[PDB]
Amino acid sequence: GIPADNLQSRAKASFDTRVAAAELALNRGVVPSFANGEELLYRNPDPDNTDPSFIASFTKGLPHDDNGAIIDPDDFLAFVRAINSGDEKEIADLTLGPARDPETGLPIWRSDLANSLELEVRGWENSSAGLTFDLEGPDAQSIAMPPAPVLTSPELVAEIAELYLMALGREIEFSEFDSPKNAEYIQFAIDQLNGLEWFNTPAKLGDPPAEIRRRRGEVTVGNLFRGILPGSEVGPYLSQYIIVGSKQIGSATVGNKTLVSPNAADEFDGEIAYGSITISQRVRIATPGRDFMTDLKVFLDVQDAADFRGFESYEPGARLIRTIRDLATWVHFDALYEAYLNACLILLANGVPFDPNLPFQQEDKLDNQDVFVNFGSAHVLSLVTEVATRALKAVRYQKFNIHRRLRPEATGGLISVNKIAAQKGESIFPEVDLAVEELGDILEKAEISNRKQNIADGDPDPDPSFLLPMAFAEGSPFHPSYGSGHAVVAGACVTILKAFFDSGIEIDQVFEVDKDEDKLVKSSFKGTLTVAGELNKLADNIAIGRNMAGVHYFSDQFESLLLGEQVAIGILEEQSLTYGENFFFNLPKFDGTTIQI
Amino acid sequence: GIPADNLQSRAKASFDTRVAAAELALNRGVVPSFANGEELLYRNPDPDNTDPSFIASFTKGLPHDDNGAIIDPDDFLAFVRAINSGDEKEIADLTLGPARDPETGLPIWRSDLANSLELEVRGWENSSAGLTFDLEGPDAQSIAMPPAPVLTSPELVAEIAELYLMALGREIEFSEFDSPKNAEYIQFAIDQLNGLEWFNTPAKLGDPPAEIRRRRGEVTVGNLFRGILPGSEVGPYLSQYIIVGSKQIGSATVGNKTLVSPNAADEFDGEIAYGSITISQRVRIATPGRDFMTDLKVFLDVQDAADFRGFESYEPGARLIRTIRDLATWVHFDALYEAYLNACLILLANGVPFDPNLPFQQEDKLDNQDVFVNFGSAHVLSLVTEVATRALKAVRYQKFNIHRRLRPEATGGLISVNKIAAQKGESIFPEVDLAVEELGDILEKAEISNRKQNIADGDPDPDPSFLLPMAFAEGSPFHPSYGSGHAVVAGACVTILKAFFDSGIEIDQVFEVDKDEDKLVKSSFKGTLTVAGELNKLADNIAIGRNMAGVHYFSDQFESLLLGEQVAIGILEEQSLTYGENFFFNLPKFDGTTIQI
Amino acid sequence: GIPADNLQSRAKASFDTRVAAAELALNRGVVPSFANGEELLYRNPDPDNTDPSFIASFTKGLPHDDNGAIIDPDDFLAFVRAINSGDEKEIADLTLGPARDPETGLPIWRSDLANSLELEVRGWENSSAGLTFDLEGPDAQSIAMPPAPVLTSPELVAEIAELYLMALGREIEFSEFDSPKNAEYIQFAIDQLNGLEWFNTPAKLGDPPAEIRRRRGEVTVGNLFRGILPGSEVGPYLSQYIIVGSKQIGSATVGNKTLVSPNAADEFDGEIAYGSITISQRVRIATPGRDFMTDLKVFLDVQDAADFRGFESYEPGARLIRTIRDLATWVHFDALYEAYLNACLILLANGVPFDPNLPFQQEDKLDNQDVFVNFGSAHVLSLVTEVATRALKAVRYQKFNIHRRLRPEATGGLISVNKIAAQKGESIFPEVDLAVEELGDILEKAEISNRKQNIADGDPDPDPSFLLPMAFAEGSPFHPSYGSGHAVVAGACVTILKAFFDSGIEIDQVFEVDKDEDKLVKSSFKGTLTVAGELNKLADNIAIGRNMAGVHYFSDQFESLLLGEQVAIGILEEQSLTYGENFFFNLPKFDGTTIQI
Amino acid sequence: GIPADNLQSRAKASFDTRVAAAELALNRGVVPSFANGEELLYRNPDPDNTDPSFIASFTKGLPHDDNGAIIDPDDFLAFVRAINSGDEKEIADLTLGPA
Amino acid sequence: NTPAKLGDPPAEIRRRRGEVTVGNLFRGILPGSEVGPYLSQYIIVGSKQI
Ligand code: VO4
Ligand code: VO4
Ligand code: VO4
Ligand SMILES: [Br-]
Ligand SMILES: [Br-]
Ligand SMILES: [Br-]
Ligand SMILES: [Br-]
Ligand SMILES: [Br-]
Ligand SMILES: [Br-]
Ligand SMILES: [Br-]
Ligand SMILES: [Br-]
Ligand SMILES: [Br-]
Ligand SMILES: [Br-]
Ligand SMILES: [Ca+2]
Ligand SMILES: [Ca+2]
Ligand SMILES: [Ca+2]
Ligand code: NA
Ligand code: NA
Ligand code: NA
Ligand code: NA
Ligand code: NA
Ligand code: NA
Ligand code: NA
Ligand code: NA
Ligand code: NA
Ligand code: NA
Ligand code: NA
Ligand code: NA
Ligand code: NA
Repeated sequence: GIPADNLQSRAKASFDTRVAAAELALNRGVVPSFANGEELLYRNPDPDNTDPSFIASFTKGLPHDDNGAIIDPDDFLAFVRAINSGDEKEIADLTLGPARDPETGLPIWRSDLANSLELEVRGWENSSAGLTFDLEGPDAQSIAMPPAPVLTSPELVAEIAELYLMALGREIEFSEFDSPKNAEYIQFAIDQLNGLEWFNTPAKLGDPPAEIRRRRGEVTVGNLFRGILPGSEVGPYLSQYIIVGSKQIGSATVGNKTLVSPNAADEFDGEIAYGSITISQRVRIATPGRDFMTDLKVFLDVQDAADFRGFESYEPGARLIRTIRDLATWVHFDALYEAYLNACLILLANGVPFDPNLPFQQEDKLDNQDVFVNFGSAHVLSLVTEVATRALKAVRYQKFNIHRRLRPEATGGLISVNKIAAQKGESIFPEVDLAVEELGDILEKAEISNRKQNIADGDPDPDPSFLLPMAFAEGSPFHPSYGSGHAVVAGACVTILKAFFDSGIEIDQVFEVDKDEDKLVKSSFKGTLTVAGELNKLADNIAIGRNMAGVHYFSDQFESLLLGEQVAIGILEEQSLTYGENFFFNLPKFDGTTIQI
Repeated sequence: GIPADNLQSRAKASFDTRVAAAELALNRGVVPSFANGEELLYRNPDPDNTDPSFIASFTKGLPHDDNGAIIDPDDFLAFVRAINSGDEKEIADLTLGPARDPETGLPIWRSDLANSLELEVRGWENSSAGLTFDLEGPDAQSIAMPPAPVLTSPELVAEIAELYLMALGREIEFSEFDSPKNAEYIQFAIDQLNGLEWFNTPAKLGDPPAEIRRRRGEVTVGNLFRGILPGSEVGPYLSQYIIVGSKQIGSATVGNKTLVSPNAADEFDGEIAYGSITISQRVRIATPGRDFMTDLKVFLDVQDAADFRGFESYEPGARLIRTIRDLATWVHFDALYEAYLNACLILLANGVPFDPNLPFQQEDKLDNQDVFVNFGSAHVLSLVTEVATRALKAVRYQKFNIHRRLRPEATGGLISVNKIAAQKGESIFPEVDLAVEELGDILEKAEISNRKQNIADGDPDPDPSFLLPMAFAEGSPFHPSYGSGHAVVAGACVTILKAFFDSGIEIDQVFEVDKDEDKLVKSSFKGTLTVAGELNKLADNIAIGRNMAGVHYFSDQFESLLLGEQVAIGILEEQSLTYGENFFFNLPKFDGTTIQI
Repeated sequence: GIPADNLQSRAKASFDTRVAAAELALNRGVVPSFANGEELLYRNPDPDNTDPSFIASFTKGLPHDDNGAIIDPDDFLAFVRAINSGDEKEIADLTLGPARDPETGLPIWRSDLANSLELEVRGWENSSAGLTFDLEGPDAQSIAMPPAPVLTSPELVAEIAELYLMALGREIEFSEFDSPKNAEYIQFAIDQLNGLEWFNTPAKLGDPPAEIRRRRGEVTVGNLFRGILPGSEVGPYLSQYIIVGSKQIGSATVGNKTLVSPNAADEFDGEIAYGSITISQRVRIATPGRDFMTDLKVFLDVQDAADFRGFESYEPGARLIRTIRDLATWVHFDALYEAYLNACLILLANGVPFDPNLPFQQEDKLDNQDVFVNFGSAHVLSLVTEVATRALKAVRYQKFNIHRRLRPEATGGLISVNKIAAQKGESIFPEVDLAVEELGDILEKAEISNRKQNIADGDPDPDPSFLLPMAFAEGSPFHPSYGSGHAVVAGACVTILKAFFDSGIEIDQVFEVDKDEDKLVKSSFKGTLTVAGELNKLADNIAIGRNMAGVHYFSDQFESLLLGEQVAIGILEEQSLTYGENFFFNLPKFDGTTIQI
Repeated sequence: GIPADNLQSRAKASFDTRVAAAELALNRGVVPSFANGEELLYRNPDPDNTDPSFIASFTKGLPHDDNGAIIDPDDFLAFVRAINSGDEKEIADLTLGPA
Repeated sequence: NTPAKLGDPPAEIRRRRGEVTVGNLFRGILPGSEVGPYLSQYIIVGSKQI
């Protein structure tokens, strides 16, 4: 008899498809996640106390002493227990915030500002979302981020130096990075970083492969404050997709005729055609020169859960992203998939082709088939957005269940307290001795910046402060540093977009924000940019925007991007079981190689 | 790796296909069947006897008293037990027939006629066929008919009135329903039925949905004695397929040439070309005006299993169906699939196209493929016949295991005994008081009809009798009333034919039986009939033929048609797993909607 | 504890029953089918062409050269590919018919007749039905027919000789086989066949068992043109069931009284009581002496798909089968199950008992149970018809997927072309040299017959032609020779009927068609015929009728009968799982042994 | 012993969760979809043509006559076949647009 | 201008509309569509700003 397959009911076929996808996911296997060892390494400095200090762990929300170290190790250990169980009652039992006034029930803050505002506490944002399963893609716990840099490492010294330089450079305009008027500061930044071992010495044989992949070399104006995804290094700092508008309704080719939108100019003034309405690329303008958490009392209140959310001031209006601070503002409030949805909408409006390896992408006279639900606009619009929550579950596992890395503000706190004590001949947080020594010149500038801010804030004679100035009043979100929500979602979303579109398409016109006016101008860039390159750049823009705000380190971002790529790939692989057509997505990965899914 | 399926051996693929079909059938779920409550409602009228009477249940074959009520309730309860077990020995233990003569062993009958014939008993026909499984289609027990009308209901009153009117109208010619010569009787029938609540009052919100679907309105000459399937109501009473012949061998189109059969006229004289031989549409002629079971003793003997089968007389010859009695004769002896096989053969000979959604139905120059074994004549010829036994198992379950509804003759027996007693001021079977009151005028006519028959049968001065005259000497088959074998098979078979053919095809010429001669004449009908419509009409013709014989009620037939439709649909659904081709059947269902299988 | 079984839900019991039946079918195992090796044996005779010629394979529809060999081997190889895949688009891509006129799109035929008719092509009838699964019975591919006779074999020589003799004997009346007026021709036929090795020499030890079973011996008037099923050899040529009518409505035994139908005579004039209507055994009369495809151009057009269906002429009226040609006509247009349904109806009307090993077959006073749905008339009427499609799937596999044997007309084509060429000293189709030499006398007669037909057809000076005259204008159906649709269905259907009835019942009166008038007469046969014997004879009648038309060989028929028997047996075996009763069918098989199922 | 549940690996728990969701969806059962009957109801108005007209069916893209009725019913029937198979080559074989 | 009747398809009964008014002209029948202005707030209003 002739070998054959058999049919079954549709319902059973659907069930079997779902089981086959689950089986595929299971058959990938799992890898462990390894932390860097700091959590139980660092011990209480008191000679009659053997307890861990937890100074390099995220402890935002647990009560801290005047040095910024948690008061009671049990507070953190219970937090860890609650992280791994996810039980809501157990979460509700944790210690959050400082001691409360028995008469009013309100937290008693250190700072006059916090007490005058009568601030309440804010809580951890989904501390157990790393336990949540998902109907599609790799399970949150099945993949790993590598150990975070330790406080004593050249990598961390380089990272924190860079964050201070970004903070002090917040009023610099992207289009003026190489302007003579900025040369003193820009060259200072370049020279400072080039003076650090991470940047001026290569990795050595036997170093962790993850370190080798992410380690940076000579700093230049051309790479200053940039990411390392392929494409980020070519042409202007900001991705085309975060400044340009799109082709507008009324511009179209109809047979042999070209119609021109009466609104065509809007493309070149940052208006994205969003269906039949518009998205403006112009960002709200946070008060220039105003930073936060530059006073130790306010800083400690924030570390103790003081809810400063909503405290920023703004100038009227909006403008195409101009300064480093503007990029920080952008990423303060974006929906996490916002940049990539917006890029997708520009690509669609501009008529950038889908992946030619999808079905039905030929002229309809040849294939008798146009695309929409599958392999078309509606498909990619759902797919780019749906991956975000799956990527976030995975990064939550890394953030809370694995690494619990302290946020940059916390590192800056240790540095400040250390430096102040050393000036009096005392050693506090020797763990950051190297950063304090290496960042001397930068910290001198930060001190001056902080005094100015402290005086502006109404303290006529402020204590010296070397804190990392925050772009946001509340500093970081209420979750650990490593990895990043923004960067994991960036990784997943741009992965989908490169997969779905013909990512090799070359962009015709390249723009930048004008040096003098709030408008786009032709870039002086002479090469060719591609969709793939500018999507990678967009991911790096959003990710580094968090660093420029003071809330993530370089390694948080890069490693998160890689994690999000894995999530999106796995979703595509499992979904491929569901289609009858013969096709694949061509995906250029972050590592420079291509996978067909 | 690229997702894939794998091959297996032919044998395993066949096995898996069969399992998948069984799985599909299992996954349909099952529904319960609900009886109307009469079985244990009606009690023995004797004040010292609390037993059920079972007067509204089928008890044909169990010994009855002089009123037609069973003598011993244990007889019926044992019958029920035997129905549910199917054990042959247990069946053989039941009580069947009246007491026997110890000298001859023969049953002792009430009637001189039965004793003179020395009749023996007949037994129940497959009382446990409702337990039989099947290799294809829905299991007999998986589907349901709704509760039957109760004796006290307006519906039952209407039903039994209609049956008496059919009995008294047996010598009326279909083609003369609206002839002035028949106006007195026809108007009597119309007026009587229009005087009944079922017909003259609509269903009300909250009535059972099944009642709402089958309830009839104003009776007219145009709908008198018709069914309600879509198509039955348009044009002449009898389906084309039970009177017309077909195209004959020798009539064909060969390229550009038309050849004409030397036997072409046979088409218009009721000859179906049956391969290279013929089927004659002409029915045998039962003696006009001769009815049966109009004497209470003969009636009770039949109730007590007296085997009167074969006792009818006939005139010589045969004729195209002319009278109501002729349709009764037709359905006395037909193979249950006979009408539909015959219709199928007419459709095939006349070249009516198969469903255009089947494969290979195009001219062969386009598809290189003609049809026969699959999607062609041999296919439909097996499929239309094979569904009959599967449908019959299902209706057996309803008949014997669920509802056990008394046959119309039994209802007429209660009515007659009641009315005779009431004339003497006594109350017997008050359960049918409403029917007796409502049917007064009809019963007056039946009394006169019965006296004439009783005299003809050799009783010079017969007792008054109000029994429902039977077309058949033995009355009903030896099984309960609800549902009907004929009607369930009708439902299943016409379902197959509408599915398999292009049922939307419009019929070119419409015929009727001539008013004066045994011949076809062109119908005066002005509209358009369709294949689907005339197949539905055929099903209603066969089903109502049983009612005209006196053996089923309207509700038995309609509900059975629906049950048979479900059986045929399920068979098609399970069979669809077996083909490699890309196709479906388009099936217009009885409810006016279409399913693609 | 006492060992026990348990109940489950009805629905699960139904499912398990179906799975158990599938398991039973799977556990039978499978056997391979072996072809005779001709397909790649015979090669193109051109010395510069090594390709197979495919001359012994069915290639009807593929374009042929002037000798009747296909023009392009790729045409046949693609046909084979399409056979095994069943893909409708692939089927639509095949080459069918000769080159077409670019102006009209019509095929360009060789013959004036075909061009004058403007014939189109006809396509293959379900070339992939051998891939179709079934819900019941053995899978189409699980069983086998043995290799067909090869062109060079004594068996094939005997087979083709017999077919020519039947063609030349088409006007001989069955009742006059032994009449002195027919003696010259009849003795010629007997002597010719007795001169052939197949008939005059026994099989030898080591010959294939299938050959030994089907090999025939001495030809006599008593076995001339008969089949070899047990029963075919006893009494008159034609089965009682293809000439007699049945008992008629109105003839019945009612208690101690015998009633006689006023239509009783119809039984003895070929009227089958078909419910309350009738089937006439009288067949349409194809023009005596008119054969087809006797001209090489017309023959080649038919081989190239010219659709001559419907081209025959007939005399007015109908008659009980009289001549060999009448049996050919019978089987031209019968529904494949028609003969056996008709026999079943005769058996039922005549009151022939069902198998006594079925339940409930006793008088009802003993068993309290009559039969209808199961073990009765409705049961057998569905079962005999349902087996036909299952048997046809199996024979399609053998026809198309396995053996692809050329039809007899094609063999006659090779013989004619060979003989014509040899007369000019050339060798064409040496493969049929033996047939040409052995059939010399027969071919001389065929030549004369063909010239007469060619002149009648309007060719005043026809080329010599030794083609096998066809009874049908289109010759064979559009599918290979081995096996036969008619014969496989015959095998399956008579198997069911012998199983279901008491096949040992002896028939009381034996009839034949009168020598002078169109009526039945008492046979002079002195022995006893049985139901089983006359059912076997009926199967052989239908099968050999195809051979008498010129469309099958002896071995096609016999082997098909055996295949159909296997299908029906397997259906009965699987269905036996579905009943609760204690019974079996007693089945006398074709090999003379009995199986109880 | 006290009745208990057991743990398994995270990976197996994820797999089992996904299967349980598929099982839930399967256990909902399915229902058929019924069309209104127009597709084969309406016939070609020409007295020598018994074909369906398909006038109440979506036929946008198939060639239409001057009245807006499709020219060739086979165009629509092939479209239906392609709809139910999804085969790209089969789709590419359909008739789209006028001559 | 005529209501559905007993025995009509349930789907018809659910979606069948009655008397047309300026207040329901060209509106849908989802609960809430019938109250207040034609257009949903969410297709004309802006939101609270940063
Ligand atoms: O949303 V973030 O993890 O980039 O703080
Ligand atoms: O064959 V019936 O159940 O219509 O009495
Ligand atoms: O229907 V046949 O295979 O006897 O040509
Ligand atoms: Br399903
Ligand atoms: Br987040
Ligand atoms: Br990968
Ligand atoms: Br196999
Ligand atoms: Br029945
Ligand atoms: Br349905
Ligand atoms: Br159940
Ligand atoms: Br066949
Ligand atoms: Br066997
Ligand atoms: Br695990
Ligand atoms: Ca396209
Ligand atoms: Ca065709
Ligand atoms: Ca019996
Ligand atoms: Na210590
Ligand atoms: Na301001
Ligand atoms: Na791509
Ligand atoms: Na500027
Ligand atoms: Na009582
Ligand atoms: Na056909
Ligand atoms: Na249909
Ligand atoms: Na008349
Ligand atoms: Na050669
Ligand atoms: Na003639
Ligand atoms: Na038998
Ligand atoms: Na004669
Ligand atoms: Na028409």
